[PDB]
Parts: sequence; C-alpha cells; structure tokens
Amino acid sequence: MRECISIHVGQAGVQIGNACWELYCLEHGIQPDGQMPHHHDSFNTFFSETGAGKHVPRAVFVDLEPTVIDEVRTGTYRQLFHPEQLITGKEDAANNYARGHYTIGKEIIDLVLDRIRKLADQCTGLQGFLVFHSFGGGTGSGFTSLLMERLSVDYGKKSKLEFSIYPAPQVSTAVVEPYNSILTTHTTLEHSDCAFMVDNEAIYDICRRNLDIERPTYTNLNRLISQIVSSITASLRFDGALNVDLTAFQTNLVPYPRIHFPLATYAPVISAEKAYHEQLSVAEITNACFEPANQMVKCDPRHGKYMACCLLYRGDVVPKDVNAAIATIKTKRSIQFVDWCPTGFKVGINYQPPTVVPGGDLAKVQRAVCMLSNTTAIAEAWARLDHKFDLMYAKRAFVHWYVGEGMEEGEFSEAREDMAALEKDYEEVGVDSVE
Amino acid sequence: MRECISIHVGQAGVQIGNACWELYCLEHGIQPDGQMPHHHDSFNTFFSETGAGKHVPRAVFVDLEPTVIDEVRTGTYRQLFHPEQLITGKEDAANNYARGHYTIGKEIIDLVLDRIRKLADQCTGLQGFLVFHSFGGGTGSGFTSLLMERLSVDYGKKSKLEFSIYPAPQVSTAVVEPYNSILTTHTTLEHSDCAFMVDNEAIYDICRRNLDIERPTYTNLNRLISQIVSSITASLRFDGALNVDLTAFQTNLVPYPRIHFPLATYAPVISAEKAYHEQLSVAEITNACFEPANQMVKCDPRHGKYMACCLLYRGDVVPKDVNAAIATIKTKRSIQFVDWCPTGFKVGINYQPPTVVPGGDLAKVQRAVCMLSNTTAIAEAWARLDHKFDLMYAKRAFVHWYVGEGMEEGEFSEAREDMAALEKDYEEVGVDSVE
Amino acid sequence: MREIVHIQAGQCGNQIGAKFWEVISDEHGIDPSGNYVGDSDLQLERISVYYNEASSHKYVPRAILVDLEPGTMDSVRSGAFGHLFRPDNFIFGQSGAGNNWAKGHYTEGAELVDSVLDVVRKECENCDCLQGFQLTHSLGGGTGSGMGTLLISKVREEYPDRIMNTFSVVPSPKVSDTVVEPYNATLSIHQLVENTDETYCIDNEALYDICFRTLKLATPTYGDLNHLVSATMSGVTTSLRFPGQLNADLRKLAVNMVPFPRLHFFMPGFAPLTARGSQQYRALTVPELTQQMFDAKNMMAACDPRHGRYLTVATVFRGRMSMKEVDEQMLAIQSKNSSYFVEWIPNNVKVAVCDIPPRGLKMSSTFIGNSTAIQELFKRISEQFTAMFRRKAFLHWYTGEGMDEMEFTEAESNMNDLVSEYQQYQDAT
Amino acid sequence: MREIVHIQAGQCGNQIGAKFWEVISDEHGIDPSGNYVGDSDLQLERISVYYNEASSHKYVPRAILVDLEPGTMDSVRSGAFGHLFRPDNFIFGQSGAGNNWAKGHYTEGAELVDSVLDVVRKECENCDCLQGFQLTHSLGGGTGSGMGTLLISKVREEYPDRIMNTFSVVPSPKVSDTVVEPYNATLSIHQLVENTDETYCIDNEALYDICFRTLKLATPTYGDLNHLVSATMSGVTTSLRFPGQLNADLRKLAVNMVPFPRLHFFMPGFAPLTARGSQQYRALTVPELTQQMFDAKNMMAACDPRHGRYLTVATVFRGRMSMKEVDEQMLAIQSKNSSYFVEWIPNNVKVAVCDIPPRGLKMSSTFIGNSTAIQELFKRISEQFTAMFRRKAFLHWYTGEGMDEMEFTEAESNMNDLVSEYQQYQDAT
Amino acid sequence: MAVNVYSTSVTSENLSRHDMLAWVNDSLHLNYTKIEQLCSGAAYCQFMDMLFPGCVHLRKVKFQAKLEHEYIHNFKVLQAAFKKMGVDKIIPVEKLVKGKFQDNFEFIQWFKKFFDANYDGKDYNPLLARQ
Ligand SMILES: Nc1nc2c(ncn2[C@@H]2O[C@H](COP(=O)(O)OP(=O)(O)OP(=O)(O)O)[C@@H](O)[C@H]2O)c(=O)[nH]1
Ligand SMILES: Nc1nc2c(ncn2[C@@H]2O[C@H](COP(=O)(O)OP(=O)(O)OP(=O)(O)O)[C@@H](O)[C@H]2O)c(=O)[nH]1
Ligand SMILES: Nc1nc2c(ncn2[C@@H]2O[C@H](COP(=O)(O)OP(=O)(O)OP(=O)(O)O)[C@@H](O)[C@H]2O)c(=O)[nH]1
Ligand SMILES: Nc1nc2c(ncn2[C@@H]2O[C@H](COP(=O)(O)OP(=O)(O)OP(=O)(O)O)[C@@H](O)[C@H]2O)c(=O)[nH]1
Ligand SMILES: [Mg+2]
Ligand SMILES: [Mg+2]
Ligand SMILES: [Mg+2]
Ligand SMILES: [Mg+2]
Repeated sequence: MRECISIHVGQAGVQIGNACWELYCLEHGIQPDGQMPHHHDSFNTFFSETGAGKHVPRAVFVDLEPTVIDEVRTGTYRQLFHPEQLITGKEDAANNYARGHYTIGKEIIDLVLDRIRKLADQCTGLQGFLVFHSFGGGTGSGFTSLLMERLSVDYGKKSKLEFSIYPAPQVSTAVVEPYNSILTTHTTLEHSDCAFMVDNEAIYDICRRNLDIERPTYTNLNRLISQIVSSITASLRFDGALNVDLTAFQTNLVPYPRIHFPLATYAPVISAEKAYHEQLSVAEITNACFEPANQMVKCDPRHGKYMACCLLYRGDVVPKDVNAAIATIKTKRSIQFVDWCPTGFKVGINYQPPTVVPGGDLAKVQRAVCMLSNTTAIAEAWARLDHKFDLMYAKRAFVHWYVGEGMEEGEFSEAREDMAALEKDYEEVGVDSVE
Repeated sequence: MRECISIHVGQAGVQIGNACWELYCLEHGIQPDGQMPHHHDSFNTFFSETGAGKHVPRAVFVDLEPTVIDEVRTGTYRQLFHPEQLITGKEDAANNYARGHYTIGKEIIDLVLDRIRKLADQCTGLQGFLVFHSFGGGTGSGFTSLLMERLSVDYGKKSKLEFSIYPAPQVSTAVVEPYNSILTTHTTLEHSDCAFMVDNEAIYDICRRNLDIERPTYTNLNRLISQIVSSITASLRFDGALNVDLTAFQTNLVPYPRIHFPLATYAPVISAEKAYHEQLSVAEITNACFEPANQMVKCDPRHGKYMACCLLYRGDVVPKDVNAAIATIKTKRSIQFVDWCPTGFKVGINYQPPTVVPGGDLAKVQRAVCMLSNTTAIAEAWARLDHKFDLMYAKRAFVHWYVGEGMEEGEFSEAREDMAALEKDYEEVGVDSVE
Repeated sequence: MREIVHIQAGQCGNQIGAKFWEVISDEHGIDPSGNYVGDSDLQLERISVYYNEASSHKYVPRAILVDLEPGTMDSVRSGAFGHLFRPDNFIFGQSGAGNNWAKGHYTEGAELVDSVLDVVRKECENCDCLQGFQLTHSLGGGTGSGMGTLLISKVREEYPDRIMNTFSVVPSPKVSDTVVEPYNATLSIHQLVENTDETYCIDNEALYDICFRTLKLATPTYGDLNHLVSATMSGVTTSLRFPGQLNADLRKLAVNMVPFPRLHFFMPGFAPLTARGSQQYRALTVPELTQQMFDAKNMMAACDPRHGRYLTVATVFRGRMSMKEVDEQMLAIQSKNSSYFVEWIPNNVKVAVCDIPPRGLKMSSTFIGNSTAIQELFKRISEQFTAMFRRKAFLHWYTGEGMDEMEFTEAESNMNDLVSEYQQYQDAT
Repeated sequence: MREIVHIQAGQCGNQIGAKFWEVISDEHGIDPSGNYVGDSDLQLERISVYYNEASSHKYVPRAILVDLEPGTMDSVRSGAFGHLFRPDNFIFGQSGAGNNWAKGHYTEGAELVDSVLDVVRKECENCDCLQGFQLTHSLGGGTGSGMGTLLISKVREEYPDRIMNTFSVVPSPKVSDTVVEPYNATLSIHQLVENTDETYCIDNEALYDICFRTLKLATPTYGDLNHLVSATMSGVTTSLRFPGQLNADLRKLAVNMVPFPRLHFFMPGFAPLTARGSQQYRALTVPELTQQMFDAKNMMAACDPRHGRYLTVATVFRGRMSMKEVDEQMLAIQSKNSSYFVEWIPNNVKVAVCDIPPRGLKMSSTFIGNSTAIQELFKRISEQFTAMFRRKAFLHWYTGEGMDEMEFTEAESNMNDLVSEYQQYQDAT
Repeated sequence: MAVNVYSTSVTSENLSRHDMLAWVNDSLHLNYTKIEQLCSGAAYCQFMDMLFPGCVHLRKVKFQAKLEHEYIHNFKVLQAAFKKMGVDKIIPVEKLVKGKFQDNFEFIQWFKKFFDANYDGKDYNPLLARQ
C-alpha cells in the first residue's frame, strides 16, 4: 500500500539495478522466477502482485545501448521482470549530454513516460522515485536531466532521490566527464529533491582496506550501493522501533533548497574471516562511520562543517546505546557543527537486520548502519570540476560535438555561472553569523 | 429462440467468417462435424438444430470468385455448413462497384434473397443481420449495397449491423478504392442501421506492438475481429449480470440518423509470454481501451469529441470496479464530451469469459472488454477519401469502367455532394450551441 | 471455371508459347504425355483454366498454334513436351509471310483466319464461362504481327466484353533484327490500340542486358529469354489458378492498371533473379524483392522508367508471406519515391498475393508497370517511320498487296496522338 | 543493430581485409563455408554487426572488395576463407590505376564508383540501424588512395551524420616503396581531413621494427603485419560486439578522442606481444600491458611520441579483469607521465572494458593515441612534396588527366595549416 | 500560444495561505475565506478568462455549483481551456473534487506560478464576465 518506483538510467544504473533487485529478491524470499515458496505485505512496496504468486518489480531499466539490457534479459533474472520496462535504444549517447538530451533522448522519452504513468496509475500510496544514474556517461546525464524535467512537469510533489556516480577527482574513465557533469547538475538543480553523491575512488579504497579484496570489480561497488539503498528503504519495507519516510529524508537533510547534496556511508564492512575478533558495538560502527576514511566521496569532512546528519540503524539495536554513541560522537574534536544548526542528528531504527547475499563479499552481521550527511566539504569537490571545466573551456575543446547536436554555447556559459553561484552559496552557508 | 443471422460478402467477409465460426464452434463446444460430445440453449442463436445432434450455422457466404468458397468447402469445416449457403459466382467484380451492383450482382441476388428468406422463415424471434464486408473490393461494396437495398425493401425494421474494412489512409492494396468506397457509403447510408468502422493499418500496428508478432497475417486480424463480434453477441448468447441487445446498440450509439459510424476497440491483447506480470484489472484494461493507440482506426479521438460509448465486459467482472474505472476515465483530460451529451457511457456485463482458440496468438484471460465508440474524429478520415476522390475525379480516371457497365456520371457526382453533406453534418454536430 | 484460350502467332509466339506451356506443366505437375503425376489436390482443383479433360484422365492444353511456315510447327512437334498438344490446333501455312505485314494481315492471313476462328469458336463453345484471351506474338516479323492483329480484330468483334492480352516483342532500340520493322510495328500498334485491353511491351535488348548483368550468363540462349517471359506470364496468371490471401485475376489488374482506354501498354518484371552461385548468399525477403523490382535494370522494356512518371503499378506475390510486410514495403517504396508517381492518383499500387510458390523458389513475384516512359519508344519508332516514309522506302511492297498510303498515314497519326496523350497525362497536375 | 559496412581498397586494403575477416571468423566461430560451429550463444547474440544472415543458417560478411587489377581478387577467391564472400561485392577493374592518384580518383575510379555506391546503398537499405563505415586502404598506391578518397567523399555526402573510419598505411620515413607517393599522400590526407571523423596512421617501418624486436621474428612476412593490423582493428571494435563491464563503441571513442574536428589522426598499438618461446616467462596482468603500451617501441606509427605531447589516449581491454586495477594503472601512468600529456585536458584518458578475450590469450588490449608527434610525419611529407613540386617532377602525368596545379597548391596549403594547428595546440597552456 | 512552468523546490517564492487567498479575492473581487473552496473551479475559469481573451465560454461553467458532478463539469471546461492554450500540465481532478486542503493548495500554488508566467497587465471588470 506504500509504493515507490525505481528508474535506472545508464549502464551504471542498470548494473546497480541488477545488484539492488538481487538484494531485494533475497530480502523478501523471492525466487528469480517470481514465486515465494519483522515482516508485515512488506514486498508490496517494490513488488506488484499478479493473480498467481508471481511478483514483478516496479522499476524501469532504460539505456540507449542494448548491451546491458540484453545481458539482463538473458541473465538469471529473466522471468522476473515485465518485458516492457526493459527499454532499449539503438545508439548510445557516447558521453555527450547533447546527444542524450536533445537528439536521441527525445526519440524514446514518450515510451518511458507512458510506462511510468502505467506503473503509477495502479499504485495507491506512491511516495516517489529512486533514480540511479551516473554523471559520466552521456546517456545517464542527459536522459536523466530530461526525465527529471518531464516528471517534475507531470508529477507535482513526489520526492525524487538521485544516487549519482559523481566523477572522481583523479581516477576518471572518460575525457568529457566535466562538461556532462556541469550540464546535468545545472539541469537537475531545480528538480532533484535530494541527491546523494557517491564516488568510485572512495569505494575502491574502502574495498581494498576493509574487504581485503586486492582486485575488486564493479559487482562489489554495486553490492555496497544496493546495501545503502536497502538500508534507506528498510523503514518503509519493514517494522521498526522508530520509522522514517522519504519526506523525512527530504526535510531533515535539506536546510536550503539549492544545497541538497548529502553523501553516504555504510558500516560495518568486514569480511567473514574478520567477522569475528570484534563485537561490532553501535558505538564502534558509529565511530567507523564518522571516520573520514569510510566515507564514499573523496572529500575530507574535517575541513568543513556538518549541516545535518541522518543515521539509520537496523538489527538488534538498543536505543540507549544509540543515545550514548551519539553523545560521544558529538563530544569529539573532528565533528564541529555549523553555527545556525544546534541539532543536526536524525535517528531511525529498524528491527530487520541486513541480508547477506550468497557469493558476496560482506559478512552476516547483527547490526548495520547507514550514514547520510549533508556537510560543507563536498563544495570543495565542485571547485575541482569548475577548474577542470575552465581549463577545457579555455581552448573550446570538444565543443563542436555539442554544438552540432542542438546545443548553444550560452548553455555552457550559464551552466558555468550557475555552478559558480552554487559554490558562492555553499561558502556563504559555511560561515557563521554575527551576534 | 433468439436468432440473428450472418451475411459475409466478399473475400474479406468469407475469411472473417471462417475466423468467427471457428470461434463460435469453440465457444459452444461444437466439433467441426457439428456434434456436441454460464450456459443456458445458448447455441440456438447462431446454430440451428437438426433431428440428430448435428448443428448448422445460420450464415450466408456469398462471393463471385469461387476460390475462397472452394477453400471453405475443402477445408476442415467441410461437413458443418449446409451446402446451399456457400454461394459462388463465376467472375469477380474486380474492384468495380458497377460490376458488383448492376451487371453481375443481379444475376445471383435472387438466390441469395431466397436463401435468406428460407433461413428467416424457420426462425422465431429474429433480431437482425450481421453483415461482414469490405469497401475495397467491388464484390463486397457493390453486392453489399444491393443486398442492403433488397433487405430493407423486404424486411421493414430489423437491425442491420455492418462491420466493414474501411480503406486505410496510406496502406492500400487497390487503386480504385476511393470510388468504390464513396459509392458504397452513399448507397448504404440509408440502410445501415449501424456501421462499425475498422482499419487494417491500426490492426497491423496493434499486432506488432502488443502481440509481439513481428510478421502477422490476415489470420490474426480475422481473429481479433471475431473476438470483437463474439464480445458483441455474448449478451445474447450467454447469461450476464447486465444484458444488452442489438436494438440497445442501435439506440445508445446513434444520436442522429445520418451519423451512425462507431469504431471498435478490444482489450486486453497480450501474448502468453506477457500473460503474466500484470493482473489485468478492469481499470487497467479500460485505460488501455481509451488509449488512442489501441483503437482499430487511424483516427486519433483527442482532436474530436465523444458523442457516445458502449463498453461490454465479460468474465469475472465486479461492477463497483466498473463504476470506479468509468469515473476515473471521465475525470481524465483526453476525453472531452460533446455539449449535448452529458452521459455518454453504456455498460454491459457478461459472466462468460472470452474463449481462446488453440493455435491462436492471444492468451487466456479472465476479463475482457470491447469498446464501441461513436466519436467525431472519424469525420477527419472521410475528408481524406474525399480529397483522394476529387484528385482521381480531376482527370476522369478509371471512369470508363463504370460508365460502360451500367453507371451514370451523375451517380458519382451525387455521391460526392452527399458525402460532402455528411462531412458538414459531422462538423455541425461537432460544434457547441449557444446558452 | 474461368477458362483462357492461349494463341501463339509467329516463330517467336510459338517458341514462347512452348516454353510457357512447359512452365505451366511443371506448375501443375503434368507429364509430356499429359497424365497427372502431381502430389497435391491444389494442382488439380483448377486444372480446367488452361487444360481440357479428354477421356482416360488426360489433360490437353487449351492452346492454338498459328504460323505460315512449317519449320516452327515441326520443331514443336518433334521435341519433348510435344505430344500434349491436340493435333488439329497446329494450324500453319506453307510459304511464310516473308516478313511483310500486308501478307500477314491481308493476303496470306486471309487463307487461314477462317480455320483459326472455327477452332476458336469450337473452344469457346466447349468452355464453361470464358474469361479472356492472351496472345503471344511479336511486332517485328510480318507473320506474327499481321496475323495477330487480324485475329485480335476478328475475335474482339466476335466477343466484345471479353478481355484480351497480348505479349508483343517490341524491336530493340540499338539494333534492328529486321529492316522494315517500322511499318509493321506502326500498323500492329495501331491495331492493338484499337482492339486490346492491355499489352506487355517486351524488348530483346532489355532481356539480353538482364541475362548478362543480373543472371551472369555470358552465353544467353533464346531459351533463357523465353524462360523469363514464360515466368512473367505464369506470375501474372497465378492469382487465378490457385488460392491466395488476396485473390486477383486478369480483370482486376486490367481495371486497376488502365485509367484511360487507350493507355494500356505496360512493362513486365520478374523477381528474384540471381546467378547460379550467388543464390544462397542472399535472404529472399519481401523488401529484397521490392527493391529488386523498382529499378531500371530489372525492367524488360528498353526505356529507363525514371525518364517519365509511374501511372500505376501492379505487384503479384507468390509464397507464404506476411501481408503487412508486403503492405509496409509498398508504402515505403511509394513514400520515398513520391517524385516518379503521379500525384492525382493517390495510392497508385495494386497488390495481389497467391499461396503457391513457383518451384525450387520458396517465394517470388511479378511486376506490371503502367508508366509513360514507354512513350519514348513510340516516338523513336515514329521518327524511323517518317525517316522511311518520307522517301517511300519499301512502300511498293505493301502497295502491291492492296494496302494504301492513307492507311499508313492514319496509323502514324493515331500513334502520334497516343504519344501526345501520354505526354499530356505525364504533365497533368 | 549497429551494423557496420567494411570497405577495403587497393591491394593492401584487400590483404588486410582478408586477414581481418579471418580474425573475425575465428572470434565468432564461423567456418570457411559460413556455418556456425561456435559453442557459446555470446558469439551469435551480436553476429549481425558484421555478418548478414542469409537463408539456411548461413552468415556472409558485410564487406565490399574494390580494386582495379584482378590479381588481388583472384588471390582472395582462390585461397581459403574465400567462399564466404558474396560474389557481387567482388568489384574490380581491369587495367589498374598504375600507382597514379588521378586515375584512381578521376579517370578509372569514375568507371566503378557508381557500382560501388549502388552496392553500398543496397547494403545500407538492408541493414537495421547503420552505425558507420570503416575503410582499409593505403596512401602510397594510386588505386587505394584515390578510390578510397572518392568513396569516402561520395558516401559522406550520401550520409552526413554517420561516422567513417579509415585505416591508411602511411609511407615509411626511411625507405619509400614507390616514387611519387608525396603527391598521392598529400591529396589523400587533404581528402581525409576534409571528410573523415578519424584515421589511424599505420607505418610499415614501425611494423617491421615491432616484428623484429618484440616478436623476435627474423623473417616477418606480410601476413604477420596484416595479422597485427587486424588484431588492432578487432580490439578497437570489440567493445560493440560483446558485453563488458564498461561498454563503448566507435562513437564514444570518436567523441572522447577528437577535441577539434580537423585533428582526427591517431596511432594504434596492441598488447600483449611476446615471442614464441618468451610467452610463459611473463604473467599477463594489467600493469604489464599498461607498461607495454606507453613506449615508443610498441607504437605502429613512425614517430617517437616523446618528441611531442599526448592530447588524448583511448585504451580498450578484453578479458575478465578487476576494474580498480585498471583505473589505478591508468592514474599511475598519467601521474608519472605528467610532462607528455596536455595540461588543459585533465583526465585525458578514455577507458573501455569488454569481457571476451581474443582467441587463446587470457586477456589483451588495444591502444589508440591522439598525439601531436605525427605532425613530424606531415612536415616530412610536405617537405618532400615541395622537393618534388618546385621542379614539377612527374607533374605532367597528373596534368594529363585534367587536374591542374591548383589542387596541389590547395592541398599543400591545407596540410601546412593542419601542421601549424597541431603545433599551436601543442604549445597551448 | 502560452508558456508553462513547474514548481519543485524554491525558497522566498512560496506564498502563504492568507496571502494567496487575498490575491484571488482581489483579482476576482469576491470573499472566499477557505482556500479549498477553490474546488469549485469557477475561480480558475475566470482566471483563464482574464489571462487570455475569449479562450473559454463562461456560459457552461456554473458559478452556483454545490455538488460533485458540477465540480467535475467545471474541471472538464478547465481541461478543455488548458488543451486549447497548449499548457500541458495534467490536473488531478479526482483529488481536487473532494475539496481537501492538500491538492487544492498544491494546484493553486502551481496556478499562481503559471499565472505570474502568463500575465500582461490588462484591466477589466470581473463582474461583467461573471454576469
Ligand atoms: N561504481 C560504479 N560505476 C559505474 C559502473 N558502471 C558504470 N559506472 C560509471 O559510469 C561511467 C561510464 O559512463 P556511463 O554512465 O556508464 O555511460 P553509459 O550509461 O553506458 O551511456 P553512454 O555514455 O552513451 O555509453 C564510468 O565513469 C563509471 O564511473 C558500476 O558498475 N559501478
Ligand atoms: N483485415 C482484413 N482485410 C481483408 C482480408 N481479406 C481481404 N481484406 C480486404 O479486402 C480488400 C480486397 O478487396 P476484396 O473486398 O477482398 O475484393 P473481393 O471480395 O475479392 O472481390 P473482388 O474485388 O471482385 O475480387 C483489401 O483491401 C483488404 O483490406 C482479411 O483477411 N483481413
Ligand atoms: N524473346 C525472344 N524473341 C525472339 C526469339 N526468336 C525470335 N524472336 C523475335 O522474333 C522476331 C522474329 O520475327 P517473327 O515475328 O517470328 O517473323 P516470322 O513469324 O518468322 O514471319 P516471317 O518474318 O515472315 O518469316 C525477331 O525480330 C526477334 O526479335 C526468341 O527466341 N526469344
Ligand atoms: N602492412 C602491409 N602493407 C602492405 C602490404 N602489401 C602492400 N602494402 C603497402 O601497400 C602499398 C601498395 O600500393 P597499393 O596502395 O596497394 O597500390 P595498388 O592498389 O596496387 O594500385 P597500383 O599502385 O596502381 O598498382 C605499398 O606501398 C606497401 O607499403 C602488406 O602486406 N602489409
Ligand atoms: Mg551507454
Ligand atoms: Mg473478389
Ligand atoms: Mg516466319
Ligand atoms: Mg594496384
């Protein structure tokens, strides 16, 4: 009766969707064929039910290159999905926001919108959309920008959360990532009700340090991101001692409308061989969360301020221990709150412990924690992009590709001033008040 | 004791007859040899009964070229039909209304009328005639026009339904379809108690989109049309929560005597592979019906007005959900009713679910819906034909074939002014009145 | 049911007719002896259209062979597939028309026209309900041209409402096989435009070009050209002798393709056509055939169709195919080719589909095109006619048989009126 | 979906294409006859990119063979892997361009360009969604150079938004295989910079050096050089025909690698390369390949990259590898090599990863490098052009075909403008 | 033609209940005291009248509406006007007709945004249009 649909844009979106829906199928005891041989109808959120025992997800997988969609279709999770929401294009945007937003994205936007409206019209208590896309690829950035525009025009007040793959500072896979990132950020700034940044370099570092996997693959990063999303949706999907909804996320984490960019962190992340040797107390895992190494963005929060934080616990969690841990965190030296916010902590508790996927890398634990922080150091990252942008905008590099596909140079300019204005706003929020 | 006979004119008529009578034989549990190894005598409507258990249809298959009739005779349904109602000519009219209405049609019209009278005289409560013919072929158009004249002169007031193959906007098989179409429409406008337009291009699009048959044949279109006809006759042939008769169709759908041209739509149309993954709620199928893509004519209703609608549901249909779905349809934006009709919905309910043909393309469902709508956008289609006609009438093309076969140029002219008058009537109905 | 009498005139007519009857015998599974050795009742359910049932389960073709020299008749009799023809139909002369149209239409043809018409009347009386006649002849030689014109005139005066087909070989533009073919072609086209409901122009140069380029046959014998012509005949007629998802006959094609009574001269085409080795390297789908036809290199007429406009196009198909794909291909080829089709005929394409492929091939087709490009042909002949009539070249030969110069003048004037008529409808808007 | 039409021109193009189609047949598991004898559905799930499925489960290449001398076509037909090609694509001349660019672009090429474009048009109509064109030719001989320039011009004028790949053999710096290659190369590079979206310069001297040093082959036949070129081509295309953890195609590489429309001349490289005996003495891990590429001795272009700057670098991987290790090596090789990369392009490396290794090898890769060092190449050619154009050496041969000195002057000026453009962006800060 | 806008998250541009109520009262010269009374739809129809001359036909709308089907008919007229002007914001009539605060306020704040988007500066008497 509480519905919330997912929209996966780009190849990264599709792979994270594979991971997330595998995790969901394990969580609710659903076979890949859709049958079912601390729990409410918990699955009614993500899984719509047919006449028989078959359950199908409420998600849309869209990508202009049919490769990953064919892999999903021919994969193990074949019978599960309804064949319509596996939408393919013909040619990829090829890391071109122009191609993914003006030239090709228009050719299939109507079909995607029609499938979304069919999905929504049969729901009862739809809360919102979980958008999984990257800023690197042209498909992800451009098509997501267009889709958020159209959804905002069509649906008035539904929370629209973005779990984007923010481009890394030094470990970059493309060459034109800054252009696409600036364009998509400037476009989605006025539709993204809350956007959660996550970076590849930090997750690589976490995997090498904690999971002890010297050579991790994207499967592992998708597993961690899926765990984050499951922790976020646990309150909706399960009984909890202290429930929290999506509107609560959108309200407690966004002090100003333009500054809506929290970052995520998960704990504990320890291997089965290291599953023992420590009891994983709530204070211990919270200390691990607030440690700058376990964060999933290449930014040091100790050089900024914390406007807000939201901690979600799941499992056998004792609330007084939660209070003691929070107080101890507040007392420490590396956590100074901003002047205008004397209370920046939200707490949610769920009884359902995290679900361990067979063949995975993590270990089955009894308590788990997701940390969502809206802090100030993230603004520093923006500066880097701006600098990069300006460098590649000094010589008009790669501009012709966008120009010849329905883009204006003034759009690049206005994106640049909008990013500079966002940085100025972040800096102004950073300072303290008089008196 | 509630009888209604069928008349299939032209090759299209004969093929849709094959499909419809296959569907009927399946519905009432009739072997092709006429034996019987939610039900009342349900079969007494279409099937007359002999001394033994053999049942024979009350239909007339008439066509001037013996090819399709020989195929029916030598086909699987050989023993079923009474050999008299398989009436053949000697030469085909060859896409010539003149040949099919003045020269050749006269040579066998008396036999057809005699057989129809023989069928009628042994009935008890005959409601009317279901005429299946095309506007493209000369046989269909001309012979149907002549037969409608003779039946109207002979039988005073019995409902006479026409399920015609309206010529498509761009996908044509003939060259002289405009002349035949205007001539037959002008001729039958005074005899057709209600004519239901259906187009080939739209059914091609439906089959490609929904049935996922990348290369469908006429068999599938005939199956769909047979399903429509069976849905129409379900109320007569079966028990229902809310029964509806042919006079009800003729009354609720015809506001003005000259405007009696509804269009048909069927739902759901989904494959066995896609039979799962959605529950096919009544609201869902009704939304599919009112969607402009699922309509069977290349005319988009969103640029016109809905004068009337008649929806027939069959299967396990709960009436409150019907009411809720109809209310939601009325609330939407793409359905704006005409000023003079504040109530344009008729609803019929039948307990018998639709019957699946072995070897077919659709999937066995539990609920089914037929939408019979008299709207205004259909008038646009007429304009197209008119334009074509005038173009073909600009240089007197193909006129000699009609002139030298018993036709006057004044007939073409008067058909043209009558058709223009029909367009003007449609337009004046479309507009709103003062106060 | 719907029986057709086939008449052959001239050496060309007899050869194409023989190869045509061979093709038909293969289609219906008939021995040269005339017995039935097929394996499907579909072959026999409509055998009566071309074949008459003699006693003892034997089938004889409903064909008449006409010539003025015994060489062609002897060649037909001696070779295989020759015992099937019923002997009295072998009507032939002794001297030959000598490549003179006057002797083929006035002097020598008058000595056999009566016997030919007695055979024709007997066959018409014996048939159930006649459909029409088809003539295979040429306009180059005197025999075929004159005799065919005379037969068409007398028959159409004997049967007004029937339909009559002519498959006339038109002289090549580059080379001329005879010397006085201008006069013969002019008079024959005059007679045809008076008393024929359609004609399929066929040109030897175009057939040679198709055989050399598309078929990759470096040594094309006349047998192969007759094979293509016979295949075209069979593809045209196949809509009548077998069931189909959209049945047609000769009458439907005549009605659809003839917007004006004079304009009844068409161009034939066949598909698919592949070399011996290049057959398995191609998938035979509906769009492949459609793109094979609409081009100059697959047209059996010696005139580039792109010089003019397409008035109407009839397309017959054979083999189990999805009708929507046929329709989509036709719509696409019309839409992308809006320039070459007449505007004041919207949707100017007729489509017919049968169910029986034509042997070895799983599906094939046949193309009939009514286009104005053929007018060039006429003008060329007209010019040559003038070039040979201004100085009275060879005129005394036709003058010595009783024909008058006035007749040549009327024929030339009527042909020029036809040329202007095509030009005007090509310029119509 | 995303079908590619592959064209080869000249003897060099023909031979590299034969080897390329051999490599592709091994990758997709296809017999010489064209049947499928693979063992994984992944080989067939994207067979349509290069192969057209004819009837009877047979697959034919989507390739066009063009030359002016029948020897190369006969060699291709006679040898193994020759029956899979469609014979109508075997388009060839009779006399040969005689190492003259004018005859290959103006006189002789004009006699076959129409047929080549009709074949191209048919293939484009037949394919589902055309991706782009890739041409394999050389700039030394007249045939390949001139005919390829003409074909690229005509095709790009027939299809503006498609992309075109050209894999052109550039003459060696030390020795010259022909005598008048300066003019041919100048005109060909003019045409390429006008109407190509990218080009991969390949040099015979560099290939010989790679074979002798790295491969330890003392007797390198042309087959081995063509094998390396084909392996590079397949490694470039592999991101489109198979799944991968980070999928790419030709479009992504073109967009990432071309910051300015004129600058689209690249260098290829392949890895791993080991001698016959030295293969088991080395572990095939990601850093080994990465350190194998970024060096002079593994670049197929006759120019030391360290003389200039790296503008962009594309790297494609094949085989199951951990992405983090790939990313770490890319970051390290960029960080320790800050001097040779452009500063105003931060993160100037494109990375693509597939999942199917290349036939035996556990994993491999492919390197594309957009660097300014190739400008030296151009200058050398330019100088030679002047050295042969100041005194009008062999000029009358191209003057006798109708082209005048003005094309030479315009081409030389445009090439010098390109050189200065490279120099300016090399000096940018 | 008319331009269209949206409303996702903006500060210092969200007006209070009483302020918008005074805005509608002053722009149409009436005395609504509850914003959910805008479920009537008459205010929206007269607003459309004032935004574009003609573009509607006020004879059909029922200013004395007091039942649900009357609300639905008024919203049908409003939807026809929206279609005519090309503004493509689908309106949730089903939630609006019940007359509850949430969707009524949402629709009126979006409508205030759209009104500020497409207003010129004309003056007239709302009463003459109203009667
Ligand atoms: N963490 C993580 N990032 C991924 C994964 N897959 C793709 N990415 C990111 O996606 C970027 C590549 O561009 P994409 O967004 O995937 O491009 P696309 O969606 O294929 O669309 P095109 O650019 O048109 O091909 C890389 O920079 C990665 O950071 C994944 O599985 N895990
Ligand atoms: N949808 C559909 N249409 C058909 C079918 N069969 C024939 N038609 C239509 O019929 C038209 C052909 O003309 P017909 O009415 O069949 O002509 P006829 O009945 O054979 O009579 P003649 O014209 O004298 O040959 C085509 O344009 C088709 O649209 C069918 O099986 N399904
Ligand atoms: N397509 C085709 N045409 C042929 C063939 N044989 C002859 N022709 C044509 O037929 C013409 C022969 O002249 P005919 O009409 O047969 O003259 P005839 O019947 O022999 O009478 P005379 O000329 O008096 O001897 C030539 O112009 C050829 O173009 C053939 O095998 N195939
Ligand atoms: N890599 C490689 N290059 C080759 C090979 N064979 C020839 N080449 C190059 O190709 C050039 C041959 O000239 P072509 O472009 O083929 O000239 P052509 O096509 O024969 O036309 P004509 O010169 O008129 O005869 C030489 O300069 C060689 O450098 C080969 O096997 N491998
Ligand atoms: Mg992509
Ligand atoms: Mg018929
Ligand atoms: Mg002779
Ligand atoms: Mg050569």
